[PDB]
Amino acid sequence: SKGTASFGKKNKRNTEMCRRCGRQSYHKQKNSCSSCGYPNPKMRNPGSIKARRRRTIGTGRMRYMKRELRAAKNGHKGDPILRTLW
Amino acid sequence: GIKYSYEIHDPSKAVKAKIDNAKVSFKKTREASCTLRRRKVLDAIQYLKNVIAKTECVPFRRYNRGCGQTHQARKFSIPRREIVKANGEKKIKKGHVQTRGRWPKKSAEFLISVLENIKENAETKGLDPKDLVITHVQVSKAPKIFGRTFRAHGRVNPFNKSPCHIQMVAEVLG
RNA sequence: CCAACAGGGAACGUGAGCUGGGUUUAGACCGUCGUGAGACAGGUUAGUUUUACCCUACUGUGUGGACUGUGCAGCAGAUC
RNA sequence: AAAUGCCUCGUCAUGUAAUUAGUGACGCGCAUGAAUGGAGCAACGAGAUUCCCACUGUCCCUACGGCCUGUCUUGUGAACC
RNA sequence: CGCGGAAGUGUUUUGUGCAAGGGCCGUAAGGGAAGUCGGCAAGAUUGAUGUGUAACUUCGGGAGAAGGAUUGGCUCUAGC
RNA sequence: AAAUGGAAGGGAUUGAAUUGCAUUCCGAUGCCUGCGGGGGAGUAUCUGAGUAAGGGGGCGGUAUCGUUCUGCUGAAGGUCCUGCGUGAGCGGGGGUGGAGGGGCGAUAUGUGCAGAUCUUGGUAGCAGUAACAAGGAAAUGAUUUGCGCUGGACGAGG
RNA sequence: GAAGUGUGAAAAGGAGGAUGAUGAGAAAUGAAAGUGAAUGGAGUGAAUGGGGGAUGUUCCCGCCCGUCUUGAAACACGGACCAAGGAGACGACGGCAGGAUUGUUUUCCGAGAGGGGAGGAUGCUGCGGUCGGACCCGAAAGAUGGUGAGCUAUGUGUGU
RNA sequence: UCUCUGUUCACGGGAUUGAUUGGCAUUAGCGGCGAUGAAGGACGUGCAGGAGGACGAUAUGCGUUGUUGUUGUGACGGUGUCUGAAUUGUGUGCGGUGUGCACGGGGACCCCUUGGACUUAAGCAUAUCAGUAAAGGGAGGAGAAGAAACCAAAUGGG
Ligand SMILES: [Zn+2]
Repeated sequence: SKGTASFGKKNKRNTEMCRRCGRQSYHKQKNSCSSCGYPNPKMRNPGSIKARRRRTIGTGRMRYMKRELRAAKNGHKGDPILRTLW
Repeated sequence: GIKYSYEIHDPSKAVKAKIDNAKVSFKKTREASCTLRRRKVLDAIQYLKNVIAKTECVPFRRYNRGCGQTHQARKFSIPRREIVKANGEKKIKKGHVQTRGRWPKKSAEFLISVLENIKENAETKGLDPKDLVITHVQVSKAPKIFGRTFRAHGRVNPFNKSPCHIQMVAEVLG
């Protein structure tokens, strides 16, 4: 009875949503995410060659880094009001 | 859509009707129509209503492997003939006794719909629906529609439908 | 007991006909052999038998009166 | 001559009309034997064996009957090769 | 528990009437394991209450040993 | 003296299955003789089977530079009919189609398919077959009657 | 860890059927496998092919290809059918052949100690050799770095 | 009628021809993130809205300046929920209780540490693959190196 009949017992859930990366891979009995490695301060080394291009710089929105790149083409002049103090 | 394969000469005396992608079995519908040509339009509607009541049968001639036998099918037998001078020489041709028939009854409702459209198109052109003769019937294959079914040992196989197209032309043989 | 209880062939006729006692992987016991893992045509016990709806063959059935002739094929009684 | 004996269906007795089976007795035992445990069966066993009573379609030799399938209709409509 | 009933809940209204062969069952003259590797399968015993119970034995058991008998309905009597 | 009914190849044959003969006849892509085509050879000629393998001459895909042409008065592709070539292949005619397409010399190659239990896509036969469904009824069906046994709450999971 | 691009110059317009309108055109092109309708011919022989003749047949010849093998029609293996894709190209170093330009070319023997005059160079194309994924497709394994006790096994806390 | 085979019209499927706001390669420049809160994640924002894209409670966009009268747009500046190194923390410098700095992201190329086996030797153990792959720590537009306790044996180089 290790086949069909054993599948009817699988109603416990070991994981929850991770608060760093958002996958269903934060193991609650272990206190550890298997994707990103939270709560270690550094992020985990990816497990495959393709895994590196699914979550990196550029696969999200880049809300601040785009702005900074437009400012470095013009010498980083800031708000025209505050320019008197500087 | 689908075009007619019949060339209608003298278009003042003819009537036409169609159905594309009809949700009915192609093989059963093609047998039910194989005795309709050269019948009167009103006698082909009564013949298809007796098929639903099971007092006349449809002869099964091409797609008929392992069909039931019945006494109503002997009305479509081919008689023994004499074929004189094939190429200057006389020969003899035995007959065939039919023996196989059935009563489809969902193909018969679809063919009654097409025959009713031809009867209401003759009114607009003002000609007598008791003088129409069927001169053309054709049943063709339409594209498949996909489905599935479950087999033992965790397997899946195809489980599909086979629809068809239907055309008709009727004429006054004055 | 009987008249008598002859000998053989047909993929050592015949497992999508059956049965599975012999043989019979994976469990186990004994004897002998080997330091050992193990060995023995030595003995013992427990051990899944799948699928025809196709072609042909064969059995019937169908392939359009009444009374008959005559060709072909089959073939039966044996023993006390 | 035992789940251990090659020769081997060992030899004698007993159960049968008839016993390569079973049980009792014999022993130079290819290769029985003492915690490698020997001898030993009260109680317990879906363990392995042989016989007796009872009982029966297991068989002599098959018959008749029930329900669901198959045979016949409509709908839905695969696969192996 | 089994063999039957409530409560609550679920349910349709123009297929045939039953060849052979299957799956699950019932009844069988006379014989009674001759069947088969092998009593496999089926049949048989079965509740309760008097009666009557062997060898052996670790004295506790064996034992519900084995073997024999009685049983419905109705109308009353006796005990607490 | 052997196991399905069977073999001078068969029907047959008293010499049409034995022996000895030749004065006749039939019979190859072999031989002789007249033309045609290829390859050698010192140019009056001689000589052609072929697996594994090696050499010579040709046909075809896509582009470049390099020259020389054609298409809306209808190109390529596709389909039917027809000419030329031993062949690989190359032309013309009539429909369809609605925008581009070639010749010749050198040069660059992801350069020619029937097979690999080849890869991906589409489609047959098997076959209207196997399998599954058709639940008790009453012209009507908020009414009458027949059958089955889970029925009601909390958690996990959705 | 996929599969999927196209009405037309213009929406000028369709989308059950029939009757129609617009447009240069009903509207990208539209092969094979396979099928329906009509009409001509043939058949009860498995079919298909070559020669020779003819609006089907009549005479002769003809077993299914590819492959491994001494040897295949094989009771040897792969192959139901059609389209498209699908395998000796490229780099380095050396040799030889054919071809191009130029030619006033050469550091020898011997372990050493010692001894001592005798047409190539630089490109281009092809073939043979070696190492490179190395003509194409195919193991049982080995190592480095990570994931799992929601099935199942044992211990322990708290309930039924 | 059925089976096989001619012809014409209609299906079925998506090959072929021609296009292309996509891919691929070589070359020249640049190599511009973070406690002044990054990269990444979650949830929200349009009068009538799902996906995508865009945006942050100043939310389907605001200000200045140029070009426009438009479904308007270019160049620059401001804002940016709740999270995440995520820190009201831990270590440490200077002061003497004030004020700094480090942490994470990325890692093709560079510096330091650690360190295989497949494979070749027609077997295999030293050897080879190779101090290479994988792993870890630390930097930049490059890094590392660098001004002889050198090379040599000449009429010496630097
Ligand atoms: Zn995470």
